[PDB]
Amino acid sequence: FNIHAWDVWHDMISVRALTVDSDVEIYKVLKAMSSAKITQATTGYKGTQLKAMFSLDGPQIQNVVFKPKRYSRNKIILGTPYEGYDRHNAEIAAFHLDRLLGFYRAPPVVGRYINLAAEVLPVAAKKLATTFIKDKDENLCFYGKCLYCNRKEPACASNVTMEGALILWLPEKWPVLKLPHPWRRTYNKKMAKWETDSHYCESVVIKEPYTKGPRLLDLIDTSIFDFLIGNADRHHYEYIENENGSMVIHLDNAKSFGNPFVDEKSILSPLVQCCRLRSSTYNRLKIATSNENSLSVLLDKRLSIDPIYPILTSDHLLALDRRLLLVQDAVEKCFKEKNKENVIIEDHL
Amino acid sequence: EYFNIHAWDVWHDMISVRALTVDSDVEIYKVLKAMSSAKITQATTGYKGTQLKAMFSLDGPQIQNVVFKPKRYSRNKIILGTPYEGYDRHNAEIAAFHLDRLLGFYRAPPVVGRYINLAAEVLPVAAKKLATTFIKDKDENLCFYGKCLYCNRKEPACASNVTMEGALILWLPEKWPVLKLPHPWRRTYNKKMAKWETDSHYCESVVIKEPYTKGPRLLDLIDTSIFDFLIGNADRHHYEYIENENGSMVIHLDNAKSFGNPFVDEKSILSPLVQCCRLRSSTYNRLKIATSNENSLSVLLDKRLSIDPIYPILTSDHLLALDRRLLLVQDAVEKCFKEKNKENVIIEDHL
Ligand SMILES: OC[C@H]1O[C@@H](O[C@@H]2CO[C@@H](OCc3ccccc3)[C@H](O)[C@H]2O)[C@H](O)[C@@H](O)[C@H]1O
Ligand SMILES: Nc1ncnc2c1ncn2[C@@H]1O[C@H](CO)[C@@H](O)[C@H]1O
Ligand SMILES: Nc1ncnc2c1ncn2[C@@H]1O[C@H](CO)[C@@H](O)[C@H]1O
Ligand SMILES: *[C@@H]1O[C@H](CO)[C@@H](O)[C@H](O)[C@H]1NC(C)=O
Ligand SMILES: *[C@@H]1O[C@H](CO)[C@@H](O)[C@H](O)[C@H]1NC(C)=O
Ligand SMILES: *[C@@H]1O[C@H](CO)[C@@H](O)[C@H](O)[C@H]1NC(C)=O
Ligand SMILES: *[C@@H]1O[C@H](CO)[C@@H](O)[C@H](O)[C@H]1NC(C)=O
Repeated sequence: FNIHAWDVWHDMISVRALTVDSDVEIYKVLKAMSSAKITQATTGYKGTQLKAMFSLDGPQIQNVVFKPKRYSRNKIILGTPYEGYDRHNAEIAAFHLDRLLGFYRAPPVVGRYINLAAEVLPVAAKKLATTFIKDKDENLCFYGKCLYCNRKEPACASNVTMEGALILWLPEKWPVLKLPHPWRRTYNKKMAKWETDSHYCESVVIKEPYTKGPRLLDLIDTSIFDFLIGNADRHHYEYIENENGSMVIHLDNAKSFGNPFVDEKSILSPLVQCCRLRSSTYNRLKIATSNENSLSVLLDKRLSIDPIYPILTSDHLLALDRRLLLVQDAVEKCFKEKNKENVIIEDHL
Repeated sequence: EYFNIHAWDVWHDMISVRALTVDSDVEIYKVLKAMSSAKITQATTGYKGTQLKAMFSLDGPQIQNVVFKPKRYSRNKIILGTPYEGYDRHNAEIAAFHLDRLLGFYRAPPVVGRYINLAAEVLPVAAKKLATTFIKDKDENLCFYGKCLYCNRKEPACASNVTMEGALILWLPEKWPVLKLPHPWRRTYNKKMAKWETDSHYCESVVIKEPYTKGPRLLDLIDTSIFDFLIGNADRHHYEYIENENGSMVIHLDNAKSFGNPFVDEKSILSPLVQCCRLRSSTYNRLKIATSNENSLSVLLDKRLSIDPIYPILTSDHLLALDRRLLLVQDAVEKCFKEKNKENVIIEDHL
């Protein structure tokens, strides 16, 4: 009667779902991530943020991405909509919100207290180990090898116990392709075209893969998801693809939950400028606003099972409820300027 | 420790009004493995019913009751005399549960085989009403004959030394009560012939009276009649169902009077199908996939049976019987296609 969790993970993925509704199958995978022994550790691909790559033990080896804690739970991030380090607790909260809203497009994420001295250093590749230092309080830290990584901006533990989030790596059978987001930001003081031209969506639905198929409706789904969590940093979106279709996946959601008082409505630009919305998601949104329990109350009950809970402060939770109403206003405004029959699109996905 | 779900909680949350079990092998294997290894905290037997059984309370955060049906025949015993004679076959409950999922009904509670050490697991926790029925046979095997209607000292269930083989059947939670109604196609259990045995137009009479005029009940009974025909269960004189606000469903409960004879096919069990010539659409779709797959129904069922602790479950004869009985079902429905058009035989109720 033995099934290993990494096998559950491999057989769980279809082209239009990364995770499933079954709490038994998902908790089984999460429990493995939370307790598997680390056999190898290195820096990873490249990226622009500080991360580590862990190889978890098993019949087959399963890689995860380690994003360490870099802020207090109640840090307020100010500046550009994409300011700050990657919030490790945002990756956890975004994963459970992904399932709570019925997207199921985010890989599993679990929090974990890592003993850097016992678990990481004995198996760390030289590329990663040479970046371990101590701070003025003799805590074990590492600053990593990346683009913005340097000796003066390390991630630091408590003594040797470092808190972070593990993100499950997709199997090789599901390669991840990446394309620039039509509504990407400029990342300088200029303005992107979608910030000056309110008819910008007309320009996008001309070129593939936005003229037909599910791509454009995916980006509108993800823009609603990104707006709720405050993720304004999806400049390149990523998707999986086989013979049966494609799907934009919610990967790297860590630049979220930076400020619980600001609502960057510019993230909703795909929705507000295109005024299209997949029907199945619209139905799930009306269930979230009609449920007796608010969206934040339901999300925290799922968050309460993670080892490093609390995941979000009350402010960020209440932000979700307020932003959900701001989404409903955006969609209802589309219903006025066009018509509900021309905004709600049923593609059976 | 984090992320823990107990199997009895998986079982409680798994049931909906139109499914007792789910397609997820992970959820099902988790529940089965718990039954196969959970420690028995209580064991008893009730004066009621007609068959020898025991009631086990399995350990856990909450206590979970199962029904224990002991082994009573060799694996290749042949039962003839009447379609419903014999003791309850423990291995039939196991095969019928996996056939229930293989065909996509999901109306049978989980069943697992298990070797019980009566001396170590049962006697220390046995209620006096059960312990007082323990005896020994001519070879000094540990046996018990129980308290029931047909139970007596001369017909006990006997182990090998003290290890008794049997089947555990999960008890449904209290939130899902089981109701019982007489099956319109009951047998007479005497030499008198039932009304459906003399009148081929009998289906007219049932769809007049409730609850067969409206709803899924009649189509459920047609589903289970196909299920019962494949396993050879001619003893469903009273069917049982669950019910809430969102509908009802006849469940495949107590399937032990099956797999008795691999050489006869009691087509009288198919009478609901052949006399009504109606068939739920989703059931027809799953049957045509079973007849078209390269692996026969018997090959697929044995692959699922091979995970049970007490495997082998069925002899080769009974497995080959399923494939032949499936063809007789396909013949029965195709015969309905001639006398009524296919557009009037297949009914789509989205179940
Ligand atoms: O030290 C980390 C640093 O991170 C900054 O976020 C970076 C900014 O650049 C984004 O990538 C922009 C881009 C790259 C390639 C092609 C197109 C666009 C990164 O995703 C993002 O993580 C952050 O703003 C700074 O505050 C600073 O904290
Ligand atoms: N869990 C993941 N699974 C597969 N590929 C990933 C994952 N996370 C990031 N990537 C990809 O690998 C690189 C790491 O930043 C990027 O190209 C990114 O798209
Ligand atoms: N798993 C079960 N769950 C609930 N009730 C059952 C179960 N098995 C048998 N019964 C009930 O107990 C009696 C068994 O002979 C019948 O009344 C039947 O409905
Ligand atoms: C934990 O931290 C301090 C240094 O911050 C160290 O002196 C102490 O010994 C550590 N505890 C153990 C058990 O090593
Ligand atoms: C989807 O594709 C998979 C393989 O990528 C295939 O096995 C399966 O049959 C397809 N699903 C459907 C519903 O056709
Ligand atoms: C079964 O039989 C032998 C003697 O017949 C005995 O020694 C053995 O211990 C018995 N098994 C158990 C489990 O007691
Ligand atoms: C019946 O279905 C509704 C909606 O699908 C659900 O809310 C309700 O809980 C179901 N009934 C019961 C008794 O759970």
